[PDB]
Amino acid sequence: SHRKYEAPRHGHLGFLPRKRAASIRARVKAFPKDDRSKPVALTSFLGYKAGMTTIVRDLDRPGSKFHKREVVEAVTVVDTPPVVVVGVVGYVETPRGLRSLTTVWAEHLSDEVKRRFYKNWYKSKKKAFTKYSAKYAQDGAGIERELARIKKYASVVRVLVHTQIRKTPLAQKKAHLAEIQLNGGSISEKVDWAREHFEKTVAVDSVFEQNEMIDAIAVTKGHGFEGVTHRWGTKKLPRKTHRGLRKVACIGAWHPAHVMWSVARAGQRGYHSRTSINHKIYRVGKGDDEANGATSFDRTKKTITPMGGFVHYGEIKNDFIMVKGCIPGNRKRIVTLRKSLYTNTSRKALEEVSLKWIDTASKFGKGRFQTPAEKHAFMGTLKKDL
Amino acid sequence: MRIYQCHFCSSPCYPGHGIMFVRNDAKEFRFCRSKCHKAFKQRRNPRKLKWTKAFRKAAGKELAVDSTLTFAQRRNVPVRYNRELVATTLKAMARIEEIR
Amino acid sequence: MGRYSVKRYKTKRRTRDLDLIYNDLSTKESVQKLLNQPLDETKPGLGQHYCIHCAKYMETAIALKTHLKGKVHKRRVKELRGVPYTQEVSDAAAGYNLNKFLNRVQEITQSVGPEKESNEALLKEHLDSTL
Amino acid sequence: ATRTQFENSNEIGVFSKLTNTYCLVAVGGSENFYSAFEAELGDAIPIVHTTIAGTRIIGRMTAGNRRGLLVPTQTTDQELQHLRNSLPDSVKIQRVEERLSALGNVICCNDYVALVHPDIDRETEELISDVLGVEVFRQTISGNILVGSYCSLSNQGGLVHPQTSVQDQEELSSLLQVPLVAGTVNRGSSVVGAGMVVNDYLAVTGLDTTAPELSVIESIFRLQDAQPESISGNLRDTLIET
Amino acid sequence: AKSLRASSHLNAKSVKRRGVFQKAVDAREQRISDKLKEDLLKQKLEDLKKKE
Amino acid sequence: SGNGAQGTKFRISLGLPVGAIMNCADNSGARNLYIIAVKGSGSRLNRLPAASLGDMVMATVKKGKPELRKKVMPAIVVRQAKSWRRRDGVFLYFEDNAGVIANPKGEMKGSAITGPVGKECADLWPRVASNSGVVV
RNA sequence: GUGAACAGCCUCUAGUUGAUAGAAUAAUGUAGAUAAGGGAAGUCGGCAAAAUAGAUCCGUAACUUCGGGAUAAGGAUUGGC
RNA sequence: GCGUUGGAUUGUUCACCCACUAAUAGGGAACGUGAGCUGGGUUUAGACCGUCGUGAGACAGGUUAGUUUUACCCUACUGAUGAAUGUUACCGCAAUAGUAAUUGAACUUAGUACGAGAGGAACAGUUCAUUCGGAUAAUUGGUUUUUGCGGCUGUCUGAUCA
Repeated sequence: SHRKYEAPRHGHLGFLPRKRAASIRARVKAFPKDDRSKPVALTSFLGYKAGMTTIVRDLDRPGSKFHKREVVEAVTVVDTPPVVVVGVVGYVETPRGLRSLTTVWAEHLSDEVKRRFYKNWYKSKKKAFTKYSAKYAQDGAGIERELARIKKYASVVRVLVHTQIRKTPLAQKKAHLAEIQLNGGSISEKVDWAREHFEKTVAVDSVFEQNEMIDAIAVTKGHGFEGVTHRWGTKKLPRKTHRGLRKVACIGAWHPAHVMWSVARAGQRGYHSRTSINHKIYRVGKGDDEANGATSFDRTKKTITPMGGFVHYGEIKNDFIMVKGCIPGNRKRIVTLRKSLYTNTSRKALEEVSLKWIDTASKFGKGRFQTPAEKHAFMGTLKKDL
Repeated sequence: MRIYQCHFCSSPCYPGHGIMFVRNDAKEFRFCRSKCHKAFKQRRNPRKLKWTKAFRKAAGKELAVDSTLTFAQRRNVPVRYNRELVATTLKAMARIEEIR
Repeated sequence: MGRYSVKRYKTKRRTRDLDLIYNDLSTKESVQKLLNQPLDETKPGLGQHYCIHCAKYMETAIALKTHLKGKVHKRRVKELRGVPYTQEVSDAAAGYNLNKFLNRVQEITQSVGPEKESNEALLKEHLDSTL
Repeated sequence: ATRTQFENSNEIGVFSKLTNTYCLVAVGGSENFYSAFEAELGDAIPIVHTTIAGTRIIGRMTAGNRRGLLVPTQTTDQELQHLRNSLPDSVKIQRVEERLSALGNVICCNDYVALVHPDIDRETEELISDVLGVEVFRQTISGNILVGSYCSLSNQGGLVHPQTSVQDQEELSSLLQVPLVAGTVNRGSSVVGAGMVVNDYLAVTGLDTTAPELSVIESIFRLQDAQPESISGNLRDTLIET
Repeated sequence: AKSLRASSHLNAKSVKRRGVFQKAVDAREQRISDKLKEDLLKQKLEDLKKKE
Repeated sequence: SGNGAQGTKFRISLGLPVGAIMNCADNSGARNLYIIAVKGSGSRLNRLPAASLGDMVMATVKKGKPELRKKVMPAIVVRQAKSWRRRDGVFLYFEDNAGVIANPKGEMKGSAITGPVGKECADLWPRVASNSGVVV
């Protein structure tokens, strides 16, 4: 026959196979190219996602039907502490791929990155770079050789960094390593930049700024072994069918006598690695700055941390990136923020936002007050106060 | 932005919170939350429900008539925006909350 | 959410409400408009035998005598006693528009109150005579 | 007597308000419709891009004359603040609360005499006479309920929709104290108030409005400087055919 | 209508990248590289305190 | 959108599917309207074409004048009673469903509209905004 | 005891505590439910489920072998002290 | 490469009408598809009618009622672990295989170009929606064994309490 009624396919064949990814930190697959005249610029940055909140905004969008009007929408807040450089890697171009040839480490490392290299910290004698730091004797003389190998060879230079998990209220004590490429020209100026940042921390505003389009990659929300009807979107069989109704009825034909690779079977849902692009930064706040949540309008001293904090997470007393929409991944997980991969063309990637009110009501219930000073004002006084 | 209160709750309703109902008589019923909204559907009486504010102003709780409670009324003439009015209203609203 | 609240209190199956019923008794015109309606074919009592308090059409004139003698209709009389709870009661509780609210409580105590209580006192005399 | 089109609609009184001392325009898209008012009016009166309750239909929500401007309840505080910043102090601007929101369909007026919907409350009827400085009369054009949509006024004259009886015209002109003609605009639209805007020295209408229809409108508002409106008898030859 | 990968729009979009929208990025990559130079100078001042 | 509809129609929730009896608001002489189809709809297997606030749908009169009855004619929805979203921070819903009957140009048929007309419909159709006594 | 009742539900005298168990809560099941707006557009077909129900009072059609139809339809009400 | 529908009568495909839409293109895969379903139809026993037959009975003429069994095995396919490369730990490279976006309107250009006449375009600039896909839970909605709090009926603990 000929199907009698055409319908689009269920599921996207681009994202095959649906399986559990290798680690809770997704690796970045591709970087922005190289603009080799520009100053040295770190391509990406990595932080911890923490909840969601609502933002109203006077929409400065010419041409729309909501020009010069107010728009409420939802944003995510990713906790973004400063990140410190500990290593330099160069890659040689081969006719096989890009082959790494040299790592250089930074003379003394924090307790966190030594915790990344063990799975039993409390038993180990903690001998991680102890024979390596001795190689920074009288003039080093090996590190100056291994730096000069990168200066001669090695068409691209990536920088090992790690986070500052001890500053985050998340209780896990173990930092994540990452590789981030540099985009400054003339690779000697790439590698002399990174040599001057050993044991040295890089802030957040020095990599992003407001009104910028970025893309976040993460590992998305494991749900376990899940049936076809909620996994692919197959229609339910009507009612009281023998042997089930949450399934696919016809799975193949007599020829070919093999189940095809595209017939929506049952299996894993979630905990995949995804890339979602064109996310727009609204606000780059600072941890030392009191009154982050105060706009130019509100004039109320308050921090974006809601009442009783975020749910399942501590407090944002750090630098943060407010970005609109919904980053894939859940709370207290690690995201990686690449920058735009190409020059964006549309007018939406050019508009300057001005936030008019930030919500900070409590997310553990129906939040009706911004600050605890509001609640004690509105309730009046209580028995336990006097 | 118009920080309007709940019709049943008399609690402040921030933008993006609660439901509005529109009667055929075209007055608006903006609600604090789903707790207050389903109490209005069931035709309950906010004079009798003890947790609302309309009970407490009526039944001899928290004071109703005051001098500071008359400042916040409404204005239907838009007084053209001098700065030195607005600079003192920030000193005014900080002071009225200290007295209330 | 439950079974029983969804049965009676959908938006489709909603009665008039306690605000508009108070305004109907507030004047002598709308009392005599609603009692002496023109006959209409869709309506249950063919546009006759209508109770003003409980906005509900009765089939027969005998179905008013049994309706006025009951704990359902005595309930709605006690419900319509005080100030009818507009939006202005809700905003005055927050500390907002007192003199808008204080003038309304002043008028309903002085002016509209005993005029409404006269209009209900003539309904109980009018429904007594026809029945 | 100018033809002007909002984006592709012949309706103008929906999308703009025009009195003797100001003008109000919508903000949609681009400044072609705003430029046509600057072609006629010049710099002599303020012309204001504004929205009413976050909408584009500002000619049917508001109502007013050269003395005052009335906005409905749903006008937000910023948009009420925006009107006073542009317009000078000679205009009174006041938010009015009612049952019915659209004041443009309900209040038709000149600088001197207003007409209202019958169901309007007398607590606003007092406010209309006080703000706008006019008299108020409760009347219906030909038993049609909205006096603002189906009639257009100035101090010069008045225009009504063609369902108006001749007996109804003679009664109603004693109230408004201006001459009255039954007419159509934009090729036979009954809604004559929404199709056009007019004050004492300018009329702006749609592109679909034909040249017999401009002859009626230029006559009754007396738009040239030496028109006593009696040239409608000279223009009766257009009227018998059209 | 025309698809995403048509030759007409991709020739049209290439001109806009030569014009306005690359100037905003090249203005952006100069402001951020300024703050990264002031990231070292704040962190060298705290190293001077321990030199005392 | 289509013909007669000025501007673009934003996304609001789909409340009225095929076979939905809705009240007739104007003074045309009908009592209720029966949706049979929605103009400007999609095409997907086993979906029902669902109307929303401010769409021109074909509607037959079930109860009213016999002149208006038994012929199909367009109708514009003015009240929804499904909760939809305004772009300022509120969800609102009306009390019932309602529609006024129209020509395919987008012009009204009667003189008056009773009850409140939706704000999303009043920006979209100017001839509805001309006859709207009550907006919102 | 509740109630029209040897109904159903709970208890006193009497009897039993037997039916392989322990830990976790994925899919699909079998058994039992609730769902915003629309109300049979689903389907061979309103299959199934929802709705109505006890009781007092008012009220009841075509037809008919004059006995019925009939709880026809339809409408008001129910606690406590 | 990408889409191709919603309904009415029939067990029916087919058939034709109503209606939307950019369009409602044609066909194959045992005239795809039963340890996937349905049992509507077809295909036993019961039974009534019409014709034929002396009669038992015939009619695939018409109409009612009629048992739907099994997967734990190998393989395919969607998922999940793992011995062996001195051990163990982190950061990576990409062979190959898969691939995804899609149509309709709107402002402006313009009532301009074009016309023996009325009527009546597009490219560049810009804003939204329809079908599909991937996520996310701020908000609104739905869900409740948090049996969290409160209430109610019958009963039981002498009553209150619980």
